[PDB]
Amino acid sequence: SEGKLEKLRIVAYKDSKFSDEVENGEFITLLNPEKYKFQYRVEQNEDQASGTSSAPIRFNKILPQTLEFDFLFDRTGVIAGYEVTEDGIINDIDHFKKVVYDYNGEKHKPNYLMITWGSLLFKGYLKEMDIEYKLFRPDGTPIRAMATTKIGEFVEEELRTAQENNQPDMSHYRTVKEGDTLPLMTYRIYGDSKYYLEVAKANGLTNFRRLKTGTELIFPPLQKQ
Amino acid sequence: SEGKLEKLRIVAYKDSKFSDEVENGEFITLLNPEKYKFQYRVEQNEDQASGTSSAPIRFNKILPQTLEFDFLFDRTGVIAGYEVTEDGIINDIDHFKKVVYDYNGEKHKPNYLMITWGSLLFKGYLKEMDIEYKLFRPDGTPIRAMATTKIGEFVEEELRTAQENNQPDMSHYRTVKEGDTLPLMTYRIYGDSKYYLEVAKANGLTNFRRLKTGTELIFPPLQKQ
Amino acid sequence: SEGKLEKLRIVAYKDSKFSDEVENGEFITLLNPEKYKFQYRVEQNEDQASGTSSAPIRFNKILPQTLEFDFLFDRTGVIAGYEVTEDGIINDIDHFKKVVYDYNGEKHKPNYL
Amino acid sequence: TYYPPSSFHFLVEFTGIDAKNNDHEFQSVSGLSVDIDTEEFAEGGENRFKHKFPVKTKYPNLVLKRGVLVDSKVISWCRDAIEDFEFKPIDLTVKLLNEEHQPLMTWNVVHAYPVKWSVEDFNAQESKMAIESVELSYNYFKTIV
Repeated sequence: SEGKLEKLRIVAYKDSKFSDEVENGEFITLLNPEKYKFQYRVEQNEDQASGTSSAPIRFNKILPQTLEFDFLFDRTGVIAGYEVTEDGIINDIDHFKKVVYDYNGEKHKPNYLMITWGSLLFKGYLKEMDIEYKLFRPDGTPIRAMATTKIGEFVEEELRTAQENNQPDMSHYRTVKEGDTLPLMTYRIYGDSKYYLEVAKANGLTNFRRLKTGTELIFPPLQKQ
Repeated sequence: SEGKLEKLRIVAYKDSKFSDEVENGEFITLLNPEKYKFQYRVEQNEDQASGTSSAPIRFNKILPQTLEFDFLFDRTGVIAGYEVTEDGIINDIDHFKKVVYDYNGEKHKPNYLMITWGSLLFKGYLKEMDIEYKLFRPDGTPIRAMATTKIGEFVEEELRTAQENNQPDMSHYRTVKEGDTLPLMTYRIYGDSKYYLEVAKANGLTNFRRLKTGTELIFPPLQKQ
Repeated sequence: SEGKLEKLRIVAYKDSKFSDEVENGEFITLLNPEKYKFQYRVEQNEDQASGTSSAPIRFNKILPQTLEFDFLFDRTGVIAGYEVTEDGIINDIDHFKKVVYDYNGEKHKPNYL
Repeated sequence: TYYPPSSFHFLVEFTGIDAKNNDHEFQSVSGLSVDIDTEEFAEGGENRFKHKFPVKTKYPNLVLKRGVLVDSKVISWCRDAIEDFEFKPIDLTVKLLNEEHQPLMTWNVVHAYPVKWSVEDFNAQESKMAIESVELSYNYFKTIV
């Protein structure tokens, strides 16, 4: 199934864990986009005092991501594999809007979206859309249209703290290798060499100036109040 | 009547339910636009705290829609089906402005508009217009002009709540299928599994840990004060 | 080793003295950028009183610097020295983002570069 | 080959259009070729050449010429597309023939439809045959040999 041309899909969801599908809420395109594009932004704090030659740069935030792509709808009859329909592209656009745009009275909002094509997998919200109608039948039925789309990114807050595995607050263990000293190991774990007598008391060490090269030590966290 | 070339029409209305027509308030074009364009916008709240890698994205609002198109007026005499008029395009533009622009003293406002061509049906208000005059007869009578237009979208407030069928506030019923449990069904209806003893008391169930597979249950809403 | 075409490298670090390397935190490109660009800004205080023909210019600050460049990733099979991979450029971009973009829970920030 | 073949003996056949012997005979056939679009890139430090990369395979339209035929089936098919926007793509075979009138080599032209039709100018002072020309768009071709 390497030889199969895969087509892009969009599915709508009801919950923020993406496990409860909206009924009849799946869109499949008939022509793939040419390309797609991502955007990444990191913000820093850059205040400095007058008279100085450089600023201390502090991390502030990571801003949300962005995806963009374009679509083409056409039912003229020159593309192999598809049929000409009596009403053209009317039902294709109406089903596409029901999935990505329309307000849902069960959840009091528009839908959660999952976008999958090949290696790509993206979860989020629609922000912007433009649709332009190009060709028509003599009675005013449209047969060609072009759409531009912008998607934002969604992370649930319980999953953000699990991805930022934030760790002087937790407990730690190491094994002593030959070449280790107690004040150098304390500096790499706490940021300061001065806690070496508290690490030695918590492990029952008397001759801490010579460590034996199979010992497993604990490193307790610092007290908070 | 498939073979008939349909022409775009605009009708003016007096009320917000679109049932009372303005007398002599219908415009029919002589040449169709080439294309038309829609615009869709959804707004979110994106505040986040410093030190974090992603924001909780909250839905805020759906903004009003927009339609745009262009027109051409010409009475030179090379288009089959029409006649040359003594005064050119003077009465065509004056009737077009009376429908879409002019203030109505009966309602203290401009008119409500319905725009229909083929599959298209749009209700709203005029926002913007530009008219440029191109050719003239030697005595200063114009015979060609071009117009650009922008239309906003109107929804009456009684119809907005009927389209947003907003539903822990209303009543619900289900039928028991094989494989259902009472705490899993309570979670999908209320968002929490802890209300299962109130659902069982409202239905008269004693052996709720085994449900029989033809029973119809009620799910009352939560009390408000 | 004059004749060797050197390739651009980016390494991630844990501390502000740049001595403690992130493990598996080194990226090496397969095609070099065409060019790169620097930017330098110095700010002055330029208040003057009315009626005068020139201002006393006072030094205020030197603003931080900026570097910019562009990259190309390609695994089609026409560039000598490299092989076609089963998954294309998927692992090249995922390793590049882990070095320069991703949040590190050990330091509560992205990496020093 | 040891002695390569000449180019003046060939046959054009259509699939999806009623056959007539007078629609298989042509004066000339052209357009059986292909090319690849590429892009360029300059790598810093490499001063001997620029890199080139392929992007897309490209084919030209197929062009057929013959003397004017008034009852052609191919032309009726062309008119439906030209006048009413009714499009129904066809397949086509181009055959280069040997002395036993069997194919040396053939070209399989896939999913073709009409984009052009014309007849050359009339001239009261010249002795000439009226010539008709038809041009078709297609997706790709394959060869059999």
